[PDB]
Amino acid sequence: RQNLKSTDRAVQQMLDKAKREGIQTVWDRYEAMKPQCGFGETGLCCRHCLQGPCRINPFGDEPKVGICGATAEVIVARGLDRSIAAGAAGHSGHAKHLAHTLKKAVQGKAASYMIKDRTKLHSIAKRLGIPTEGQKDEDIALEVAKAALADFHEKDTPVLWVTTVLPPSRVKVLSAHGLIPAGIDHEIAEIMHRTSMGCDADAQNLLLGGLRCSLADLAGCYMGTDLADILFGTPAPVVTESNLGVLKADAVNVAVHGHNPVLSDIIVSVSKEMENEARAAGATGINVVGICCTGNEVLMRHGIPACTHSVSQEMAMITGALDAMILDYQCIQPSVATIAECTGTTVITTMEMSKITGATHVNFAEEAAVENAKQILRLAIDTFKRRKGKPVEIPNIKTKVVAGFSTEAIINALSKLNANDPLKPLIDNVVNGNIRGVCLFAGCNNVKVPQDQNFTTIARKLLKQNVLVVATGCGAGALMRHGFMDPANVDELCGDGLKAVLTAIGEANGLGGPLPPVLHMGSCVDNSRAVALVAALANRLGVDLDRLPVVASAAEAMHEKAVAIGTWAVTIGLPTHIGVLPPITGSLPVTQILTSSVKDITGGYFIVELDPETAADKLLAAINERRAGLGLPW
Amino acid sequence: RQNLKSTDRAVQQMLDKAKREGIQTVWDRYEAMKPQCGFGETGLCCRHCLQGPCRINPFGDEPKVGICGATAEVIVARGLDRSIAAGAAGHSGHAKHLAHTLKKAVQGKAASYMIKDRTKLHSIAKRLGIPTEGQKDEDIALEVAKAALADFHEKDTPVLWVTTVLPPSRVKVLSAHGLIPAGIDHEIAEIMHRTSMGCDADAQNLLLGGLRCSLADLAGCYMGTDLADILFGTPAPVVTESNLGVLKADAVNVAVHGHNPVLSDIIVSVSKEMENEARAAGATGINVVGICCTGNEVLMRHGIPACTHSVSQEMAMITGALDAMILDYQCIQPSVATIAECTGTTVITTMEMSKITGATHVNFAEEAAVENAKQILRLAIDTFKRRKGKPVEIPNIKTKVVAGFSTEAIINALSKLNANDPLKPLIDNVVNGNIRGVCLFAGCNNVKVPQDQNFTTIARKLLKQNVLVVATGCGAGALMRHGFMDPANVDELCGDGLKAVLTAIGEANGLGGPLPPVLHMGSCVDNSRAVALVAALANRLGVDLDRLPVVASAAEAMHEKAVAIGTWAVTIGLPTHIGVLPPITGSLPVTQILTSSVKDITGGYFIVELDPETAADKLLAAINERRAGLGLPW
Ligand code: SF4
Ligand code: SF4
Ligand code: F3S
Ligand code: F3S
Ligand code: FES
Ligand code: FES
Ligand SMILES: [Fe+3]
Ligand SMILES: [Fe+3]
Ligand code: NI
Ligand code: NI
Repeated sequence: RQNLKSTDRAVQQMLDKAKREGIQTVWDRYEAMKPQCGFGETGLCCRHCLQGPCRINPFGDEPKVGICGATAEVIVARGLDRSIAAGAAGHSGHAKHLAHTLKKAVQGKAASYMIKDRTKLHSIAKRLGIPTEGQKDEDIALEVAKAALADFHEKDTPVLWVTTVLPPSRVKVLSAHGLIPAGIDHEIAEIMHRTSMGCDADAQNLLLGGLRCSLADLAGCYMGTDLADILFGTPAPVVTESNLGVLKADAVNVAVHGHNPVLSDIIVSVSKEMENEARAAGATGINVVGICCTGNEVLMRHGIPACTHSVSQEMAMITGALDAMILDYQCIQPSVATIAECTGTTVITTMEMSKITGATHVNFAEEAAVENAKQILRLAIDTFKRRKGKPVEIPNIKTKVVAGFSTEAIINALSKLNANDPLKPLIDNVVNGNIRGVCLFAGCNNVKVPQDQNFTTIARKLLKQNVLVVATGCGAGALMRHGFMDPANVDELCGDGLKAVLTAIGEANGLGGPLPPVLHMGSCVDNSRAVALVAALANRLGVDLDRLPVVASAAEAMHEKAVAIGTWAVTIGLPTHIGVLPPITGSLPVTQILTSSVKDITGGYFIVELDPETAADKLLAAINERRAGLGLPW
Repeated sequence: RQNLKSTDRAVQQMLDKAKREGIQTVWDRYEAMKPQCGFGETGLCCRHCLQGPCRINPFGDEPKVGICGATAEVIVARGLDRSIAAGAAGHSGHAKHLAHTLKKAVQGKAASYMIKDRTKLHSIAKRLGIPTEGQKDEDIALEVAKAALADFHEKDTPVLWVTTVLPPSRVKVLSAHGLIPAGIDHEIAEIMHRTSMGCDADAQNLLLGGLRCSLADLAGCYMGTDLADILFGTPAPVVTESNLGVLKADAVNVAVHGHNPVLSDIIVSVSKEMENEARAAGATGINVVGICCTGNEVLMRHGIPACTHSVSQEMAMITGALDAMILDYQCIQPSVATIAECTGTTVITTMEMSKITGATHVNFAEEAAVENAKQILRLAIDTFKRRKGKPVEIPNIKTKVVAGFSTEAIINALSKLNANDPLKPLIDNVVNGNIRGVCLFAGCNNVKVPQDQNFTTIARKLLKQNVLVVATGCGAGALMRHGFMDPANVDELCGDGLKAVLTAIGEANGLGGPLPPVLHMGSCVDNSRAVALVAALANRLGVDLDRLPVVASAAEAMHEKAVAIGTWAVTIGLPTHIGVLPPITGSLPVTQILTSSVKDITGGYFIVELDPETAADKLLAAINERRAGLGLPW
């Protein structure tokens, strides 16, 4: 019954192949884990010192308290805070990598990289207060890179990738509650300190710390998007395809997987240089395809087709046609290294801090990026030769995907309706009800949830109710693989008001047709683009973000990064749905803070709801409450 | 049977009182936790994403692997690395607090603080390369504080509080393995990143990262000692007392508990100013007593008597005579806040990131330290008045404690035997066998181990075999409470060779008697002082630390900080005993790295041994192996 595992037909087909070949998958490893520990599920477990492990029974008799005296409240809040810090750290590593790449590029130390988007460079400099008039671009960029690195530590200003990206009224609310981060890595360390044994032991205090660390995560996301746009170009609308059918038996199929475009962008360019070398090996060329966020990055900037996402990543290998999987860090199931020996795929790690036993490691240095890419791609070509004559099973399943909707691109599209007030047509249509509100789908797939089922079920209900839907990360991946990024599906999916707006925008952009049903805003760091759009709307309207009819949904969340993103969505003022249970239910006081009393602090709040049709109703209620608060019909 | 819980008679007496009063203790909460989870005990549990909790059976059938494919090796190494990062973070917060205090002091923003040890200031400046000739002390100190803060982040130098405190040959070995930290908070964040889902998944790679983060912990320890010595004075030999009998029914009894002398040092000075105000309230005065590291800090610098330590901290309250417990952060059982309502004690938190529900919070700002201290101490005086006429039960049990053996003080003591080559008399007596080697006892008490039993059992065996024993933290606390810091016990405890050396040193220092059986080197950050001594010996001999007959023992370890300290002891080259099981036994490959193959990387290694007489034999074998490698009899 493969539809219980994934709603993606291509994934189902590969699940059948894996089963008859005896190749264990993530779903099999989940089945082998059941029943999962109920202490961990509820958050009522602590291993923060060597007197543990400690646990607390959700109900009944002892144990009721940790050995040191830590209550359920404390234990739950500490575990949650550590997850937020871990998510922030992954974003810290990604953004910091980009900042070092930009610095090296403009210092002449990494000639494969350059300032591709000078307009974005200057507009970031202006946002930060860095002077541009009379300055060389390379010096402006050096100052931007230095400012990015400075936000990792304490200094005489707070984290500018928070305070310069949200409207002053939001910054004021956050400052009044002590929530503005002092430095990105500073906050990560402070979380790890305060949550260590015998430190912070007040749930509200712990959770305020977590909100602040989530803003350090936001800063890392925003910095990552900013720097990748400078280096690799700001996305604009592009047309491509998704799902396993984008693999080609007669090509060298190379997946880029992980997160940082410092790696994947060069793989894309260098692969085009090597087309004749691939052809000498009997291939048609090198077919680069994307998995997870780094796939999203190259999809957004270059139209590289997306192979698959998140929980189903192993299935690309099961086709037998995946010659190489080129990795950097984050969200890579380490099972890929063992599956590769069964499928023939060459799995290649590239980052010193992210190795997998059994995978080939090829260090990738920005200073030698082109040469390191050629070494990697020659391993892929060799692998293609080894499967000469071997049958492959690529499901002939793909969707059309229109993407590339950076905030700059959205504003440009709207400007065709109103050149000097581009946000006004969007606002006008919220007011007249053609657009009920906005929902951002974000985050991962999670083996506990049939793959994509929550994203598609919720998105369908919202689209029929005229909600403008935007998406990032593997939420965008779920939606694209089910046709939600194909404008041919607007009539089927969209309410009449939303269809009218998507059509009016599309026709004014010369498309002869509408924008797609869902706007793909990019990778998970590119949730920052949604922040830029929402902050721009708030500024245009003269209200704070917690008055806008905008919600978020991490409908199938998995990674610590998704916990961090959901927490900063709450902190900036949004009603934020999570469609899997975070480890909080073991403390009613913590649950009540996160789902209710945080409204009084930031105006946002979590909506924890595992049933997707119920979650859609709750999301619509949250949007409609925001509409009523603005005096609008709903 | 209270001797099964603690070997300290005073603690036993208070356990009996707590039992008849119905006051739950840490031992009761431990009993209620049994049997503890065997997945957590072995390290075979992961909660690093929302697909978890995952576990692996140590033996038998499925589950054998985490849902994402993470092996036992990976899961164990990731959990260990996060513990190291958490320990480093606690040390980051402590050192950073001191650096900000020093900066404020010399900028005129915190007049309660000053440069007390100008010699230490100048010798730190010289060690770091900061010019002193022709400079004002306040400017030198500003540069030292700036250098301390700079070591938290990446810059054009590595962490100087690693590279300037170990000999070049050690730094070279560590650099060859990529182990020198780039920045303290940078490494903490990198650990949290690499251990997040879908990142590093190679045990050896993960553990190398952990070794590097442990050096970030060492830098925080060393920075903490350096800055506290500048601000509050370098310790020199002092005589005081320990155990609950240091409480006085007729005084206002105030415990300082937690970690940072920025708080406790001012409590000590201000309490003396308030003696007439305490007397107006009917007390004899304010009797400041120490718990845990901040108690050690004021013991070492001012001879403030130590009340108790670590696992037995609640027992101070059970006397009924503890009027106030003044907290900052780390190692404070949060049970103290509920026990206070039973005992009448006023528990006061002071740090924004370390609150306890039910405790009174009085913010403590360096800028207002004296005034904030008076507010705190007036709460203590009010509490004393409330117990007028109430019987108290203070066990009449105390030991004499000689302490204050900073490395500077040890060198000075030795200089009375050899003025211009002070380390030579120590080396001479190692060579002639009067001193077999050196053992550092460090770390906590742990409820799993009858309190102090491992420290005292191991120390007795080593002292009889002529080992020079030094101690810090609650290891020093255990030893002092059992008489190991009283020179009157030298004849009973020490082998003839060690007694001869302690006597020769003591007589040359005018004592008419020996140094104490164990030298108290201070708080847990002051494990850095032992590093300074051992590095000085290595430099004097022209060999690396992994050739010296020096070992460490975290005999009853508890906190993540103790895991970090033990890991850096290994990383700098020492055989390092741990007397409780860290969560590693679920992976034989990880255990083998930590106990054996790390020898080939750093020359140090863990000795995991829960039986203390066996651990003593293993420690002596390690010392004697080092002696043999130097060509010495043993
Ligand atoms: S910190 Fe407290 S609750 Fe956590 S493992 Fe240690 S004793 Fe148990
Ligand atoms: S990171 Fe892997 S092993 Fe850990 S909880 Fe998630 S799926 Fe399980
Ligand atoms: S890249 Fe990773 S953070 Fe979630 S959105 Fe996709 S599994
Ligand atoms: S102060 Fe804490 S780190 Fe251990 S040595 Fe004492 S319980
Ligand atoms: S008792 Fe299962 S997660 Fe700890
Ligand atoms: S299963 Fe008990 S510590 Fe997780
Ligand atoms: Fe991602
Ligand atoms: Fe301590
Ligand atoms: Ni994501
Ligand atoms: Ni300690």
